[PDB]
Amino acid sequence: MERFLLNSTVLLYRLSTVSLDEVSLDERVESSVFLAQYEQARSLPDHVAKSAWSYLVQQIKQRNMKLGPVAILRLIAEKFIKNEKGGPKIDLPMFSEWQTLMSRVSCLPIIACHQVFNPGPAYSFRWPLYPYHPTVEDYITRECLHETHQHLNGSTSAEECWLDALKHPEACLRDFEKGWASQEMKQLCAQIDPSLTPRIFKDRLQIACNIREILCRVAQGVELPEWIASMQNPQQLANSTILHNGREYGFATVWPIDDKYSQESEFCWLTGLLEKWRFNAPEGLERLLWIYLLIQNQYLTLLVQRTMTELREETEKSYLSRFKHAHGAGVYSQVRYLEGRFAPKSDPNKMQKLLFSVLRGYWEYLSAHMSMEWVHEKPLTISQVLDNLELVEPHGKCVELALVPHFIKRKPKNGEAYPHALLFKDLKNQAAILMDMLKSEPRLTGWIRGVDAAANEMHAPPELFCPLFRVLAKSGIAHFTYHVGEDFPHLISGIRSIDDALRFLPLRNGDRLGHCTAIGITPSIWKRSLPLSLSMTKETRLLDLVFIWRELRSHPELLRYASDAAIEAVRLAHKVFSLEEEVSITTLDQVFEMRGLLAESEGLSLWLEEYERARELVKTTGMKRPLKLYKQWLTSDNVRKQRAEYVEVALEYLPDEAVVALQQAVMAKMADRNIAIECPPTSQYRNVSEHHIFRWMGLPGEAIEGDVPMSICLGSDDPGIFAADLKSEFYHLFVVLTRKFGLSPADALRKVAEVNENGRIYRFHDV
Amino acid sequence: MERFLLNSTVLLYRLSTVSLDEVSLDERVESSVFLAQYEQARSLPDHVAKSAWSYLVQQIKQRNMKLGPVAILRLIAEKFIKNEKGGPKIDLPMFSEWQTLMSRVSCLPIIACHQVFNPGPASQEYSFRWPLYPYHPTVEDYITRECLHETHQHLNGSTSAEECWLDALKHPEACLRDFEKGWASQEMKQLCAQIDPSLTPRIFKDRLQIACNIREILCRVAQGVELPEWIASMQNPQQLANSTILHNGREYGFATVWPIDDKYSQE
Amino acid sequence: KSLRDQLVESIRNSIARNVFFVDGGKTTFINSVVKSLNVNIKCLPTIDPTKLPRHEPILVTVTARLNKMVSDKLKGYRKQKEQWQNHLAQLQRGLHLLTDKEYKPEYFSDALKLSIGGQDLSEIFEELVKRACEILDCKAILITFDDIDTQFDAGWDVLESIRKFFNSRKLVVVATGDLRLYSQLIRGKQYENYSKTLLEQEKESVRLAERGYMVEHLEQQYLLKLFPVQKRIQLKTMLQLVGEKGKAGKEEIKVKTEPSMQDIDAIDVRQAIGDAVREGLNLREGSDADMYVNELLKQPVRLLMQVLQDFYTKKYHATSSVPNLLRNALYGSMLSNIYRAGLNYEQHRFGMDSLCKDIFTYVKQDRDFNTGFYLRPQSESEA
Ligand SMILES: [Zn+2]
Repeated sequence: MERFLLNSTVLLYRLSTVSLDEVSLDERVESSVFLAQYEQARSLPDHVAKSAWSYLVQQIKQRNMKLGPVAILRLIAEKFIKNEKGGPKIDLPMFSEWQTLMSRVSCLPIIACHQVFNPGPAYSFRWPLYPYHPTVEDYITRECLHETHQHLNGSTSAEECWLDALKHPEACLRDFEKGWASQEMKQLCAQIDPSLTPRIFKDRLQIACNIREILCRVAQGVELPEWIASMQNPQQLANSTILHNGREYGFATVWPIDDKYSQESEFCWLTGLLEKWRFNAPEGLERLLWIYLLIQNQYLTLLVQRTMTELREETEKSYLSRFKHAHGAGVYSQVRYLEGRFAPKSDPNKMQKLLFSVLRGYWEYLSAHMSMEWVHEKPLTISQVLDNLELVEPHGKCVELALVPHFIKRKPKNGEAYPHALLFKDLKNQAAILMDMLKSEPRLTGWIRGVDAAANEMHAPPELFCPLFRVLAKSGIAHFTYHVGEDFPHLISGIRSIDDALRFLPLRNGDRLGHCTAIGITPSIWKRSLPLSLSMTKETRLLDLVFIWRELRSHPELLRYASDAAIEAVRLAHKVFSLEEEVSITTLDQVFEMRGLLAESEGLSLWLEEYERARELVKTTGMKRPLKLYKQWLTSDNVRKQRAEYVEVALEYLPDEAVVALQQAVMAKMADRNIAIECPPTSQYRNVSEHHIFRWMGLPGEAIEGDVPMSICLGSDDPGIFAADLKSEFYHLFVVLTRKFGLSPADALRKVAEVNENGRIYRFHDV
Repeated sequence: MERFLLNSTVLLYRLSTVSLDEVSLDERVESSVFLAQYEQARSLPDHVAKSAWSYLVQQIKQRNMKLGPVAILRLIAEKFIKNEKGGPKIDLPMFSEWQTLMSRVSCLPIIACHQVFNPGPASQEYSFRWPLYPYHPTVEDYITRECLHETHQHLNGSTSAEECWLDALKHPEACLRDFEKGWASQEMKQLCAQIDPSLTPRIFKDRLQIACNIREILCRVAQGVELPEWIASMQNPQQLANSTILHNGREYGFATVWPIDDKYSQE
Repeated sequence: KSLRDQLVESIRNSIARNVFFVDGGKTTFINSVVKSLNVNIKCLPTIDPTKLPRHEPILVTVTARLNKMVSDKLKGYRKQKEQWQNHLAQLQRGLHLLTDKEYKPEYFSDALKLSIGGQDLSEIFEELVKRACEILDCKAILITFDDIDTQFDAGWDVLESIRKFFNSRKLVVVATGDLRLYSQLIRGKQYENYSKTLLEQEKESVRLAERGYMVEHLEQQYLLKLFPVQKRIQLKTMLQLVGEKGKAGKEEIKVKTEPSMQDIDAIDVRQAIGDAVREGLNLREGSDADMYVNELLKQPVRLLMQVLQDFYTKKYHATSSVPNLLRNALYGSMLSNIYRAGLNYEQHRFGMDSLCKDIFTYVKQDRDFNTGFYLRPQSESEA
């Protein structure tokens, strides 16, 4: 229940709205809490919430605290955290629950409270917290982890991004409003806070700044400046300054530390404040603290559920931070092999600026641990940086970096020569930029190891990138990655996506795909709240039908379905192409196998070979009809219209058995090609134990008879949590396996290991 | 997805607040629909939503209809209700779906929709009988032989809610009385906030008056009666929260004449 | 008032270029005519071009007012509404045309989206006009235009609005001001069509004069079609509103010199002016004072009204010298004339001495020198 008291838009509204001298408001809480829980955890049965709140206030009164974040945090800390071996640690049985909470709130305040009311033996703040297990710790020490999927918030944890916003408030504003016009975030904002708007966005931000300033003043216990007396209504804190009596008083005050916005600064400040409030608190300041913490929470939730702010990450500070976190608190790096994922910039200058930032951060990180002749002690150009770095050797004390550019796929625009033409323009621009840096400085190839195509999948199908990946490979890009199976209209659609990616992308042995959630989710737990019919694009429908037939051709027990799919595909092809003659599904496949070809090859230096890859096709005499059909499909306005058109599909169009057969065929292809899957933890799953990761890893009662091992690797990317970590999710997996599956800790450690070593084995890093 | 367009507090708020000649609401309607579906059906994976709305609008445009409850009922009825043997029925496979709907929407408008644009043979004078049903000869024979046996009827007195709607319309003042005497109750406060955060008894009564006025006006037009003048002044929906309308110094009542004595009879 | 009467009647008799013009206050008369217009034709709130932000198209201003009144008749009591926004959006979409500093290549596909062929803003605007005339059930519309004396460069823009957007059978126009200023405007524009290099190369009398001839020819052929002769209204001047020496008097005006002036003590106009001049000039009732006041009533309406509205104002103020009051009126009325004449500008340095040099100079630019001391008002220069 506690989480609602710290994360509630309605609570924020009521607190901010009511004056600072109101008092005797605990009803506003109990009511607002029942609301917020109704919205968020709707499923609670109308009495459990009552009882939980009642028991909470029961505890509060019994322990003689005032309803407030002091008491709440004390409860949370005593309930979750302990002092154990080294620094406070968290209970193994309660870990999943801690994560469920971190999905809603920030650890740092709880951490400070635990230090205050239960300090360990006479610490440096470190996020995230962890449980303990000796065997797992020994494993991590002996082998360290290997980060393979970190691209959620740039690559950083959000709690720092909030501090970053307070550092550059105006900038986060800019980013907000630029996008506020975009519909999507309008819906997101309404869904989170209906009456959010950039106006109150600014208000809340500047208010939070005010609160932190004032509460810091009192934390230093400084003679409580007079203007607090005038300060009577929280909205008075919506301005950069306040008017006491004719004079306008700002809020800035002197803080011991230089990085005024440092997480450590905040740690020390809250620690002191809580210490001073160990026994009681002024209700006004305490209301300031609720409002501060709440604003933090909702802003953070918005951020996670989500350009200039990222550009502000273009200094060798954020990346150095990333690297210091990746390294543990010990002399040896906690992780072994890091993947550094970065968004490409359309400007060569921005590109090189980012690259130099990353490289300098890495060099400084390594220097902070090793002593050696650095040639250029103060390098200034990527050349000098590489000159420094090449002297580095793979001992394993520090992290080993592998860098990858993102490819973001945008929805096709209203008018263009062929689908995604403009997006392809942009991507070729970025790629030309990249290859030309490679030319200028060939040494980077030891560092730019692979290129990944990410973002929401429906905006573009993979084949748009096969020529891109091919030209990049010839440029010298080892490794390639492409997000798949994550989001889709129909599970069959995701499976089709994955397999086409397989059969089209220039992927070599050991390459890694990404999410592939389509081959992870069962049909059983894939429909749990969905409508009985699903609208989806006509073109994708046709591709799915073709794919189904292709796969189920050989399966005797689904031949009915195969013949069907052939027939419906034929009909759909006639309508979409508005065909006049007869078309065979054979011909349709001949058409659709061509989708890896560049549009502007011959039907519309390094790019030559692919320019002419249409030449052998056109040379092929019997392919006439496929070529013309492919051309129409690309260009014909009518065809593109029907492609955009939508159609319903039966929820249960294919039996779960047919779906599983398709999935297992796909896994067969995957193992054949020795291609791995970065599986991080993340919608439909009520509990993590339902996670398909387990289905692959072979859990009795979860793995399916026709399943094959798919070389899965670890990914520290959980969309809806704060201060997530690769170690954190290693703990997650271990604990869930041990407890919900009763496997011995040695077994569970082995099981998470094999994934960990998959990561290393298929590491993109130079050898 | 249709259901939301007929059940959405945000949609009601927007429509009621906005003016009568603004026109071109589709974007606002779309936004309200997505906010609503988010409120009720959380688990929808957020893209099926666009798919469904797009498919709906494709239907509307292709059948040359305009976004509106009429077209909504069009789609609903064609999807659900069919004429077979005796009166219209619900198809067996979609029955469960139908209850999922009726949990949130009233059937009677849909039933009128089906009768009007897809009446059965012009031989069975259909008398409104709720609710609608599917057909199975086996079940029907069993019912005829054994009849049914009712043991648990204690929810809304013993009647269905749609009747209570007309009852309040007959007795709106007393319905307001019951609402208010209980609105002080926190439980009622919680429920009201949960469903319509900004309900309050004031807007309760206001919506009641608005609905009565709309009913009278639309009965006039259904009889095709000369569209009384004060409609010209009628420019904002809120104006129907009053029992009357002020056109130019003169206050006009919304009441009209009815063929049936019980202007509140479901028939 | 009869002027506006005949104007209204005429343009009413104009619907069964299409531009009427009023030479000259001009704004007062135009507002009068507009109100008189309130045989179904619809008027627009007059556009004051000199009171518009420096970058719009006159046409966008027109379209903004058009949107307003059209929606207004539309907000009043529909299948016409969507059709109207159709043309509105088409025009806006093709609105960049007049604007852009260049031609953008990607606009070709827009130019190929679909009765003359192209994105003619003239035809788009005329379709708009058709829709509006249908909607508002008026035979046509008038477009009304203010003097560009405060900014005579903008009116050029109005004229291009005319020729690219106002060649309609459903729009009449009504402009006002001095065609003199329109003339230098259009001529100046014309020279702007010359190539400079040519101008600074081929620069002596023969072709300079022939170029002036061709440019003035085009000026004439241009403004002439721009303002058809039949459609200008002369508007009767104040002195021709009144008897020159009493052998006239078409609609005497009559003015009120005091605050009370209960519609019968209003002291004529001519007689009040004669008093002001005579006993403000110590001038007797001879004809020279008469001829003075006639050449005082020949002045611009605002000038004379101000100088006759201040003199009696201060006269009553003092009543609780006439020659000093009236001199104060002349000073505040004509300071620019006197100031540009090189004449004494400072007021505290009046004395007598200033007068001698002042008039001695005055005669120097008035030439004369034979009766310049007469200070008689008969210079070809109105100052
Ligand atoms: Zn990902």
